[PDB]
Amino acid sequence: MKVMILDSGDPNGPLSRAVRNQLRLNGVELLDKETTRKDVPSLRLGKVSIAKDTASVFRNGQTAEYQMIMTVNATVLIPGRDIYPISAKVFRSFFDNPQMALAKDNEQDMIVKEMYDRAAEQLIRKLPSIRAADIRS
Repeated sequence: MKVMILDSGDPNGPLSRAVRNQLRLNGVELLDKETTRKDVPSLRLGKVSIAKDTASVFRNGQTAEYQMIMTVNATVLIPGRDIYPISAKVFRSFFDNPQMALAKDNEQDMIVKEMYDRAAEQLIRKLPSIRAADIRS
């Protein structure tokens, strides 16, 4: 069985929740707290940034779609090896006015949520096993 430590500043934060969930889905066990930390790798969640901008506009110059970009920086600490930085970047667009959208879309609430899932998915995918040492970038 795989294990690791999650260092979350806010365990209630959407990113943490997202990563935790992701980890469980990929069968990585979280350890409660710190002991044998010289044994298990830990994932530490760093900077997250979310940007929003007009992705497209109508003939009238007004905004049609928005583009959101979510950036997540983390580090993996494998005992005995160096801090291993990783990151995820998620792009997402949506129509400001749903009536202008051909397809049904979720709330902007869920849209941001979904980005957290995708970012966490990404971060999980980049996690080395016990068996490696990788170089940046």
